[PDB]
Amino acid sequence: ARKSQLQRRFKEFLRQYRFTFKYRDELKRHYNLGEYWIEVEMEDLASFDEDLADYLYKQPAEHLQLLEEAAKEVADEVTRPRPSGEEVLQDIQVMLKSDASPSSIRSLKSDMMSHLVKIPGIIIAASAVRAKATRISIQCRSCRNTLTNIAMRPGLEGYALPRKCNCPLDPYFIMPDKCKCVDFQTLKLQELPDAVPHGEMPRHM
Amino acid sequence: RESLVVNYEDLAAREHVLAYFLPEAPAELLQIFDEAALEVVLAMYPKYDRITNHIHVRISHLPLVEELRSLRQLHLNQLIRTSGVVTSCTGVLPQLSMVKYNCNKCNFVLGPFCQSQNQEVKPGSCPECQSAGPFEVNMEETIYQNYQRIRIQESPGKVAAGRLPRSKDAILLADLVDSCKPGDEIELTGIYHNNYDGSLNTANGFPVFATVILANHVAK
Amino acid sequence: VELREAQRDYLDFLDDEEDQGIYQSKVRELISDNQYRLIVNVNDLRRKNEKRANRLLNNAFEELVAFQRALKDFVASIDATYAKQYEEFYVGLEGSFGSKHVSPRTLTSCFLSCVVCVEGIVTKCSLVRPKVVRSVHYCPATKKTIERRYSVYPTKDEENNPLETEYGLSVYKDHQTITIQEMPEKAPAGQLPRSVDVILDDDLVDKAKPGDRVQVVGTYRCLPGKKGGYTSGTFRTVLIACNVKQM
Ligand SMILES: [Zn+2]
Ligand SMILES: [Zn+2]
Repeated sequence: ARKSQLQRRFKEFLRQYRFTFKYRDELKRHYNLGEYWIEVEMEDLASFDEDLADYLYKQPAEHLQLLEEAAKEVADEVTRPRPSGEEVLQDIQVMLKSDASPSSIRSLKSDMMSHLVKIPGIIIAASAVRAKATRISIQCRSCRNTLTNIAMRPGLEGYALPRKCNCPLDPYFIMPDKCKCVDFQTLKLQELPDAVPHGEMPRHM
Repeated sequence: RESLVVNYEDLAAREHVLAYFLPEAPAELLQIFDEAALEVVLAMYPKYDRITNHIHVRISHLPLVEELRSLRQLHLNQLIRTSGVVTSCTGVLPQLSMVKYNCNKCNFVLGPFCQSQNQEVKPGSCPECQSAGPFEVNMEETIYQNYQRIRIQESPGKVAAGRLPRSKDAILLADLVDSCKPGDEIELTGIYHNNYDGSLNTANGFPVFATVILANHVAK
Repeated sequence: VELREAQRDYLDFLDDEEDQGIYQSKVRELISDNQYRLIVNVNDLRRKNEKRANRLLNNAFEELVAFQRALKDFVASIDATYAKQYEEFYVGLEGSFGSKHVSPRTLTSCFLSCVVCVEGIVTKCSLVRPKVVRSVHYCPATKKTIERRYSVYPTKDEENNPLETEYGLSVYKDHQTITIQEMPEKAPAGQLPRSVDVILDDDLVDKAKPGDRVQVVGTYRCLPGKKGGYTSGTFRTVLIACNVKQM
């Protein structure tokens, strides 16, 4: 309920921030060129409305989804006369940027759980890019019934298939030809040599 | 801060019964002392309910106890004082506390469960839907604690000729984390513990228990 | 309706003898040479039908199945005698794909269910293995024969009589797996290489060897998570080749 109002506030912020419409034109250009991603500076959000900026610092998971939905709606409203064939409205990724000073990696403790953090470091390993599903469909063994458009959570979180069929127990299987996938990668970060304490081993993330 | 230091000598001088019961019943008496200290501090200052909800009580001095070699069956579930040298450190790790679970069928958030260090938390069932299936941890509302593990070896200077130094494991929690560098000489007061799941060798071999020390004070 | 229209368009594509076409002579040569694979230039199809080419590139499996059905019908119409030997024919692709010409380093999930062309070097190869298509079983107790098709291995009769397998009457097809690595001459200096896995079947099994530079055109697909109550949400991607070329 109130989350819809917050999404509307984000929509108004995106459509109204400026004496030229920075985010509006940036989103239009990115959508036209085919780059479905934007970068948002949180100082601009704080200037427009401090409430949402403060909210983003404590509960990023939900407010990020709300902001993504608002950005998608803004992009849809900006690009009304889209060319024929391109009827499908594609999702948009939102990135964050700020000028705040970073914090040392050694300061990570329990109190920083589920919060937004900024950390400097050096990369030492990068795994290959792989595919992760976002929407999946399943089919039953006996009656061949189908459940479609199951939403998957972001991050390193799995999914549990249902055990009851609305037939033997656990009859569901995943169909590979009807899924949407995105790219993901894993990296290794090491503490900066200039900040490691003397006579102590570095730490990783 | 979140810790308080209490001297055993003064406690023995004032109230003998608490000092007498202290070595043979550390956990419950420490819990009672923590509750009393929290009550007194909250009486002194009321704002701390917003800052810190708990306070730890730590014993500073003790009658010096035998070295790592003499730790045996007589010291089970008692309070001991040892001196040694740090050889390894596992860093800072997050451990669960007052865990809240999210149901899989419905969206009910289960009540907090105390995270004991002996066994893993096993929630019974969801009160509303009465289901007993798998559950997931509510990361947004769960409380977390600091955890660290250290390996301690006897000082080479005090080791008698013809025998090798012996080592033991210790666990630090909350404010004790990151208080010892590797290769440093420390003194600990701790609890000699066995009552944790997986301590008994059962798959094969003799019925041998593994001992782990839970420390609550560090002296450089 | 869509599949039938695609099949009709594919059938119309091949009948070019009265339009200076060459594909009829190609099919005649294939029949003469006892081959069951045809190579069709993507550029010519795009020139003749851009919508069909776009649909095939953006959707491979259904369009390829329709094209194989059309080729089966065409070969039947030419000489149904030859079509009896083989159950189905296979399609090869050639030409300039443009944006879909993708190196192993630049492969992404955006090319899922599409037709891609890659150029690389072979580093790993596997032994040739047979794969079952049909199975025939006989019961000495009752003198009865049963047939099974694959796309569970029976062992006993209805009255628990033992069953004996007829290996000769069964049908097997070749299968092999190879690995393609990005050429070091093009990879950025100081960075680890990236590799792709390719599956070869039927007559393409013995056309590649390790340490050789090849170009492979094929479809890009994911592998579903294997059986389990919990899934990690990550699928492995494996290329299914339709044409391999020695550059
Ligand atoms: Zn079913
Ligand atoms: Zn429930």
